[PDB]
Amino acid sequence: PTVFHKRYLKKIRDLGEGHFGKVSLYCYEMVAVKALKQHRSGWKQEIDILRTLYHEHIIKYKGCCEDAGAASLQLVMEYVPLGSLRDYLPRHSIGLAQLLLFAQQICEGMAYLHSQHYIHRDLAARNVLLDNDRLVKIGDFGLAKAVPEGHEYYRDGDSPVFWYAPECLKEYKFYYASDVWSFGVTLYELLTHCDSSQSPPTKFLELIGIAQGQMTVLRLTELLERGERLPRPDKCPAEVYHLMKNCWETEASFRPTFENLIPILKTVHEKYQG
Ligand SMILES: Cn1cc(Nc2nccc(N3C[C@H]4CC[C@@H](C3)N4C(=O)[C@@H]3CC3(F)F)n2)cn1
Repeated sequence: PTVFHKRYLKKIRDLGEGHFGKVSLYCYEMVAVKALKQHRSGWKQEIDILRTLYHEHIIKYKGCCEDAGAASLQLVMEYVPLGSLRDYLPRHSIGLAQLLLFAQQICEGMAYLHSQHYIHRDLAARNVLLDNDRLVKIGDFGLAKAVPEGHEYYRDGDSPVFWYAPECLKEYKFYYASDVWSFGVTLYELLTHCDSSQSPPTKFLELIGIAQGQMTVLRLTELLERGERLPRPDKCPAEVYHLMKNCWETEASFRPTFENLIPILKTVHEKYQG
C-alpha cells in the first residue's frame, strides 16, 4: 500500500530481467524495483499477489511508484544483498547441510504459496534469493497464477520448459504437483551448485541434441515419459537423489506435496547437519 515517489529514486544498477519485466537496484534505504517492459493485465495481478503474500521465505513487498515512462506502476521490493542462488552458488563453496536448509525453506515458502491457492510456474534457482547464509527467499512471481476455485489445475517460448512436468508440456495443465516437479529441478541445481555445464537446459539438450528443429519440447516430453531424468549430481547423497526422483514422478499424483516435503527435508537436514 505504501507509495514511493519516483523523485527520491536513484538507480544504482540493474539486477536482472526476464519474461515481462526488468529489476533494478535503487536508492531511496536500498530497494529493488521491478518494471513492466495482455502482459499489462497480468502485471496488475502480480503486484496485488505480492502485496498479499507475507512469509519469512517470500520477498517482501514495500510499495509502488509512478512509472511515468511506461503507463503503469513499478513494484518496489526489499533488496536481497547476496542475490540469487544461481548467482551465488557457483562462487561459494556451500555444504550439503546448508543446501538442504535452503531446500526446506523453499518448500516452506512454496507450501505457503499453495495454501494461498497460487501456483508459481517458474520455480528455479535463478528465482531464489539469499538474504544471509541461513535464510533464503522466493524472489519473483512473474508467472504466478491463482488456481480456479473449482479446479485442480491452471490452463509460450518464454516458458521454462526444462523445469516443467510432462503434463505441462503435453496437456498444458499446471497442477500444484507441477510446482513440485519444478522444485525437484531446483533441488538439482542447488546440489550441482548451479554449475552452467550441468544446468537443466545444458544437460537436457545433451540428451536431445540440437538438430531437432521445432521439436525440442516434443523430444523433451517423450524422454521424460521413457523415465529418463537428470543425472545424479556428484556428491549428492543417495536418499536425496531419490527425493529428487520422487518429485519427478511422471504420474503427478505420485508426487509429494510441499506439505509432505517439509517434514522430510527437516530430517535429512538435521542428519547431514552433523
Ligand atoms: C543480481 N543481484 C540481485 C540481487 N538481489 C535482488 N533483490 C531483490 C530482487 C532481485 N531480483 C533479481 C532477479 C531474481 C528474482 C527477481 C528479482 N529477478 C528477475 O530477474 C526478475 C525476472 C525479472 F527481471 F523481472 N534481486 C543482488 N544482486
